[PDB]
Amino acid sequence: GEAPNQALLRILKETEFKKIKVLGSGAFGTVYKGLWIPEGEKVKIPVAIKELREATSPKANKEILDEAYVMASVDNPHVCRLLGICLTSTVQLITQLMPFGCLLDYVREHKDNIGSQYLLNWCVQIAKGMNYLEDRRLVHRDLAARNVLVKTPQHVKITDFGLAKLLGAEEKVPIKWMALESILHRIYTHQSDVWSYGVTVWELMTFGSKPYDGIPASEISSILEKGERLPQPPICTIDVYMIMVKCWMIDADSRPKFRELIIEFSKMARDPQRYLVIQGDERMHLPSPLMDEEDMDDVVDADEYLIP
Ligand SMILES: */C=C\C(=O)Nc1ccc2ncnc(Nc3cccc(Br)c3)c2c1
Repeated sequence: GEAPNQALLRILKETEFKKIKVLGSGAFGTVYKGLWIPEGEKVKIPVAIKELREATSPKANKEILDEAYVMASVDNPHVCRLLGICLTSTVQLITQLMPFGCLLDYVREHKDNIGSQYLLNWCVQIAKGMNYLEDRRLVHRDLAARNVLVKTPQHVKITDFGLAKLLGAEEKVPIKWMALESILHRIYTHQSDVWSYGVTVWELMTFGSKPYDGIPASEISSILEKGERLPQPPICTIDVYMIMVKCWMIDADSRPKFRELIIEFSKMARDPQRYLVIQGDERMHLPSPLMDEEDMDDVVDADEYLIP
């Protein structure tokens, strides 16, 4: 808002990233897994390297550098921070590797081993991450499942600050995750993130279905105006769905608050089988920390790699 933002933006040398492999791409960008050895430290940090696609048309470097600016400003266990950037031809953004990828791809992949505890915790974790953003007064503007990453099955962080901005501040478009006032009057606010949260939750609750599958984005705003919302997912009690529905209220101040959402989901997560009904959800076991590659006795996660 008006407090000096004294985040350190750290510059990293091409020579500090041993090993490299492609992890994802889509002309929207390219993301690589790799290793980073801070020079003069005996630590090997597993990182992802993002090198936005658009050749170099400065119009790009402008859109990647804003991202880093945001990603360098956050510090919370449920938000991904920027580790540093590397300058070379185009700009590379470097951050902690989330070894299990996007939460969206994860639910799709594990739709049969995902327990109620896991889903509801994720909801608590995301709300936490998002409430943090709200405190730093950031409006994420693109909260979705595709934009939550998995460090371990029990720890998610929010990412992708391409479109993030300050509440008040002036300035693809994902329609199916957008609040009504955001499709009509391009009003964005913490409360519109709430709506998208609602949608993210619906994605998890449906193990990664596509919102309004049939419908094309061109006539979403029309539908929502009529009062139609996403259906209630099969595993969802009315209690859980009712919270989803509350996020999708025309009157934005009537919508829950990430701080409220943390509490409500937190409550539920003490009795997960009472709020989510999942076929044979009991001894639902999930993998855990991390392995691979040659020498790795010096491997340190980003979360333990701190610098003054
Ligand atoms: C599901 C696609 C995806 O996002 N994969 C993925 C896996 C791990 C990972 N780790 C760290 N960062 C990202 N994405 C990312 C987004 C913005 C900036 C940066 Br440096 C990285 C991923 C993505």
